Amino acid sequence: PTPVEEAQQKTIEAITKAINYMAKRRIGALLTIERDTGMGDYIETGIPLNAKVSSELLINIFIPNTPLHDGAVIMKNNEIAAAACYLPLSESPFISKELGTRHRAAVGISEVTDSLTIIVSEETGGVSVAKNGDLHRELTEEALKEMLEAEF
Amino acid sequence: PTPVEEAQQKTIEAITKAINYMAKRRIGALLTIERDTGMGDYIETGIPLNAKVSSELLINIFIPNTPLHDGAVIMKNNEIAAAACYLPLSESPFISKELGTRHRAAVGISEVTDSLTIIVSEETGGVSVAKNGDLHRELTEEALKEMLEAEFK
Ligand SMILES: CC[C@H](N)c1ccccc1O
Ligand SMILES: [Mg+2]
Repeated sequence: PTPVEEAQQKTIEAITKAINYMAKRRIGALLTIERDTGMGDYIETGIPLNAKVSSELLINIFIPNTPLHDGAVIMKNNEIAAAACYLPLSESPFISKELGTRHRAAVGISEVTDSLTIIVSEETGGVSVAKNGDLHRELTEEALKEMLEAEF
Repeated sequence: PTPVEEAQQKTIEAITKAINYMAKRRIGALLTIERDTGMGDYIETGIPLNAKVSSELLINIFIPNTPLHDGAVIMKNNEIAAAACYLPLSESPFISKELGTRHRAAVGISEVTDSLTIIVSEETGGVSVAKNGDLHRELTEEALKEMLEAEFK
């Protein structure tokens, strides 16, 4: 494939490996992938990383009770742009009432951008995605990978 | 001050803040700063980051029982080049006998490069620096700062 396509595939492999690891351990996570709507305003609220993606770095960021774990990681293409970022909280009535701030933040950013946000619940380990104002819950590993591949 | 000087001071402050946090909690850490001797061969053994330095990222890297905490962070050109890197273990018979692998790795890289390596002991939280084959132990915060400033001058 082209180098761009191979890089995308490595980035998807890194994300899915990290999400699977965190889901199994009930490590809460909030990971927004910038698409065509620029997210600079939100990136600038966090700690700048501009780091190459790896499953290892993604996992290390979200370990509970650490400086970087609260708030969103925002990725730009094949880089982790920043961690511990603010995202706006959705007021949508279609967010399950038991869900906390990570899911509301994910839906919130999905209402004002075309980004794709992945959430791992610290309560259940369930994996969800927010896109275009909708939250899709309880994703299998296969469904998440397919969503990421389709998102390119 | 110049942009480069302000950048160097910001990086020193980020390092010292992270080392203080880890020393207080007795979190083992191993952080090598590349100088004139290139360390690409050791950087290539770790996980690539090429990340901006922050105290927060340094702390998150070394949290125990995590993917990135085992091995050395190597800094180059004011960035974190890679984490979980291999460094060669010193065979020097003159390292304190109570010290283990992190300290021997720091002394080892210091024997074959002009780099400066910071170690935090997981046993005591003591802070030490390896340079030129020697280990400087039980450093105060002021002593570590002076070494970092002397190195970057
Ligand atoms: C308890 C931390 C300790 N005072 C320390 C912290 C950072 C650097 C050196 C050093 O001796
Ligand atoms: Mg369902």
